[PDB]
Amino acid sequence: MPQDIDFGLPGISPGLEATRRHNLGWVRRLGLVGDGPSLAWYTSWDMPRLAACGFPHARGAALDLCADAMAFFFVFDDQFDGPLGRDPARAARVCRRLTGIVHGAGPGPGADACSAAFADVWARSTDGAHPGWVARTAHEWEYYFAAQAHEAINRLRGTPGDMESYLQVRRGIAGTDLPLSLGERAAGITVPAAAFHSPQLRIMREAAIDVTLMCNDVYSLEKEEARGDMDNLVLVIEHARRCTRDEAVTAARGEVARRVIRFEQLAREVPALCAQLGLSAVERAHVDTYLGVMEAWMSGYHAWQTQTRRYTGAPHVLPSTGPGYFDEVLPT
Ligand SMILES: CC[N+](CC)(CC)Cc1ccccc1
Ligand SMILES: [Mg+2]
Ligand SMILES: [Mg+2]
Ligand SMILES: [Mg+2]
Repeated sequence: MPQDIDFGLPGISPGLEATRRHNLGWVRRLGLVGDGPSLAWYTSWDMPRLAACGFPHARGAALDLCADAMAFFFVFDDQFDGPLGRDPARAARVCRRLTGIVHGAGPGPGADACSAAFADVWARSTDGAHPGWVARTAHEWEYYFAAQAHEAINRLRGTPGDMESYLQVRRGIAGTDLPLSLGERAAGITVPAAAFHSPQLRIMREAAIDVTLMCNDVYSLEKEEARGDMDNLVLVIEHARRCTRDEAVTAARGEVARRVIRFEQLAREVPALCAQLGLSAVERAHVDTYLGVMEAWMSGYHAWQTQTRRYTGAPHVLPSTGPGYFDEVLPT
């Protein structure tokens, strides 16, 4: 059981309570969350604590954006736990609508709640951001939206992919590097490109994102398996290795542990790398904060998922015999 699994990872943002108030008003104003069942269900996820634990460097309005972005991810995600997630062409068309917002085509007044919420998050994200950050993060959003239809293809196939194909789909649908781009933005830093593209930081970024989605795969397996989801590390290992469920969970834990070890080995090289690049003291401080942002995403996501009611509650309040939401908020 998830309660008997810990992964071996290493504060919390002071704005948690203020962000809880803002975010509750925001999801209602945008129409992303309604009244009654959806609202109590949304509240039980505790999106503010995810923001405050996953992005502890964020303060004030920056933490508000983190929580609102998380709200969009989770509400949008669940819209595919139903007929949409078994209809790849329809999923691709819906996600093309969202992608158009990324690249400039504003949704306009009266658009659906998911389009309006995304447009608000994206506008707030890019306001005052460095153009290199905007370009990279725009392509990250594109991958996230485009990957959803491939998860639907895999559901229809009914077998897990091999490891390489699992990673290609799962890294996309998990939000790719978007949590780290968000944490960088919310911390108010800009990583110098020379450091960002070092082999060390590129490997570390990929490792941190893998760690969180794999930790999620383990804890979210119960609600996903009954829905015919196929892009879950435990199912991929079990199918590839012809092993028991316990053997597959053990191997999944090992995939997380080796990535944490790699991350921490490379982190020790970062001061020396900054010196070899001749970065300024301010730049080195921003790189140090970027390291903390990655570390806190890994440790803080796990801290959140052990206390949330999303994964223990989903099989009971939204059983697999019906859709995985109370209200359709995404027109298809
Ligand atoms: C990033 C939020 N997400 C993915 C889009 C919403 C369902 C859950 C998640 C969190 C952390 C790792 C992997 C997935
Ligand atoms: Mg998903
Ligand atoms: Mg999901
Ligand atoms: Mg999951």
